[PDB]
Amino acid sequence: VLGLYYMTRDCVNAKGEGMVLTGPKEAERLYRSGLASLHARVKVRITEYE
Amino acid sequence: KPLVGTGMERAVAVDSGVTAVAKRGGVVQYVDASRIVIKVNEDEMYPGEAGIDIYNLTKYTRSNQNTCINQMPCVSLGEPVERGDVLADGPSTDLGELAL
Amino acid sequence: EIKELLKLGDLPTSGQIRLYDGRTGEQFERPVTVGYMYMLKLNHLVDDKM
Amino acid sequence: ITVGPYLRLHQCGLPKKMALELFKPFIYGKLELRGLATTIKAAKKMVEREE
Amino acid sequence: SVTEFLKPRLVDIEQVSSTHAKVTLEPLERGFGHTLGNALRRILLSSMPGCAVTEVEIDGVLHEYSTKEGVQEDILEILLNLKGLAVRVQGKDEVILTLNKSGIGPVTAADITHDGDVEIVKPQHVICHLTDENASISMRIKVQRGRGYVPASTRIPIGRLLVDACYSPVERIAYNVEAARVEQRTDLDKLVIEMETNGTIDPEEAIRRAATILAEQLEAFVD
Amino acid sequence: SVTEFLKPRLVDIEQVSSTHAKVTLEPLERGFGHTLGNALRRILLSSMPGCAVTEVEIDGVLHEYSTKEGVQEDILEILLNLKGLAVRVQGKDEVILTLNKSGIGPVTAADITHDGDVEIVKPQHVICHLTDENASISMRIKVQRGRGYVPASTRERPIGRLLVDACYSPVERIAYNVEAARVEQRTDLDKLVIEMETNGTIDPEEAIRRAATILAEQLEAFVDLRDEFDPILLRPVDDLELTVRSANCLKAEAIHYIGDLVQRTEVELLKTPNLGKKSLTEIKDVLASRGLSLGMRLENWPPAS
Repeated sequence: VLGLYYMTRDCVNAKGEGMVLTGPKEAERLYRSGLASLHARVKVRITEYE
Repeated sequence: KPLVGTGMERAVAVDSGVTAVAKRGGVVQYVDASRIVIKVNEDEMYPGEAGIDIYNLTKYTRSNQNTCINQMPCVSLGEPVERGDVLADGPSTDLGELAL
Repeated sequence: EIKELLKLGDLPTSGQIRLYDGRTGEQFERPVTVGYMYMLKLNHLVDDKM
Repeated sequence: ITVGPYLRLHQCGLPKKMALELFKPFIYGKLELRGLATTIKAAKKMVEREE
Repeated sequence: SVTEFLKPRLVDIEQVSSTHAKVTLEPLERGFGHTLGNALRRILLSSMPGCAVTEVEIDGVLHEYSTKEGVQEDILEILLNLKGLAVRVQGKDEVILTLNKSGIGPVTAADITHDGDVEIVKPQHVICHLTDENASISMRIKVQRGRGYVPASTRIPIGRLLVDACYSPVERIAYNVEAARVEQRTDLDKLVIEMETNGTIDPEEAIRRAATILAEQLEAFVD
Repeated sequence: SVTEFLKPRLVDIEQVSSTHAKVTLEPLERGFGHTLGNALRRILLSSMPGCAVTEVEIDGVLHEYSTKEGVQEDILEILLNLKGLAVRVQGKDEVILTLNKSGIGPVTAADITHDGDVEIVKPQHVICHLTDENASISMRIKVQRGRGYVPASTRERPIGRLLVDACYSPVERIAYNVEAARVEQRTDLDKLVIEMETNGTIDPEEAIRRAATILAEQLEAFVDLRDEFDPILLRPVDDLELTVRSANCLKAEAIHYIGDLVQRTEVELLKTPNLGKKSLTEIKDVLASRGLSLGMRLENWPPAS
């Protein structure tokens, strides 16, 4: 619970804030490279099924 | 030794009786891993006696809980001692302090 | 007094430092409380239980 | 009991020293089945030696 | 006996797709799974040569937050579509392509003017959509060669839109370490690597190139 | 060019002390400093070889839970002291050292009898103390080369040989830093500084080279990526001293080995022609003479031959 809560919070001015991503894989690449923060607020293209 | 304590370690170590405590003051005449011989001071001796005290230490003895009881000296050859000083440490004791 | 004694030894006053992951070398995101504690081994041994 | 963080939900972690005693007749039958032991005493001795 | 170490004897490759694979290696010495996995993951993520779209220019667009009439998507969606375009360039390290289209329908990568040096990995990649019949789109796309990922904000004429450059062909790379045993030794490592590329190269080739780069980095000390 | 990396080289070694050193690698590309540093730290802390004490024989002692007259320390404390003896061996993987001492005073590592291929890096290492003038100690110490940690319980011996847990690793700790490198005409290159703390028995440069060699050997697999029955059952049937008619009956059934015979049941043999109850009883008797029986089940027979 602590880990899932920590990874899904947002910060006002975090590293990498305000960039538009092509999907979750680009977000993971940016996080693992140290280019973006886990809490940075971005816009991501998401595909969902119903 | 705990390295963060309360000040009650020495009292517990000494009052338990697991250590060897000098009955009279003097000089360490003989030291070994199993026995200690103290040459008693002249003014603490009784008339007509040889002024030496002998302490035979407990080595690797079984306890009621199937553990080890072992005593080790903590004095060197030729050093002064006083009445009440710790001559040998018992189990869970470090220089006369409780060490659990 | 604890903070004064930490200062005497040239240590951080908060009692927290930075750590690195051994498996990857990456720094953990937050300072961690690191110090010394007195630990005891109790008489409940798994050799006597199995 | 200790914690296994790597396990799947349907799995548990069993010591093999316990499992050797728990499954002894199964091991005897399996040893006799594939020709490693010809009699029951041979399999019993083989398990006792823990080959 | 003190200078010899275990080597992988089983190397299992599972081909999920043409651009997605799993590679399993075992047995390994204790702790070497994390070493090799982390080194390979860092090299694949951060340092990998490739060609990518760097910036674009549209005649009817002068700013990122501008309006283009006749196209269904907006400007940032067009930039996102361009960022996911996979190409191979063998002539030089900087090329410029021109895209002109008109009519009604999906404008894809197959509508880009042909070039001998340039190649399109996926012509079906959709760039935009044209809704009105009397609507025309004209743009110029610059492709360059580099390594890794370069954000567009780190590089901050008229009408020139900057696009994040994705030089590395790797889309995703992950690894896991599991238990393994030889008959006598029980605390051994087993390395599983799952990776997906963009289609420019096969994942096995990417692993081989990363390993080659790391091995060449050590040639001054290896005996 | 883009596909042209600058290869690091070993620049300088700073010997701060006999057991503390610094090694500098330069130049490094963007991101390679940490990639090399973490792998090198793991390999250096894990896989370096060294020598350690494994066995001790003292003339007067029988086990370790005892004492020696005229000696200040217990046998366990002496073994613990010997566990921290740093020795460098130049020509072989095993050696036996001899220690003889007498008189009041400390017995240290400088009292070990000199050997040509053995070097003591810390002669002041205290082993024990003799508290009596008419006291002497003599012991034999076994040293051998290895890597890792091998407890004495995992690995008969005569009474009086004492086993010692072996810690072969000569490296105490590793640290590393990545700094900016002032190269001639670039400002995007790094420098890797590795701080090494050992026991003084291994040279830093050869440690770095050994770690790099191990890493390259492990990499070469990724560089080229690509995908008992019991003996008696194997003996022939004629090894059994069966009668002529029994042998003929078994041959008519195409039975050539004991494994073939023992899998057949009594009913099948009885139903076979020309085989009465007497011959079946004889077959059972000769099988029982070797502790075998009819009706056994086997998997994967014939035995692939």
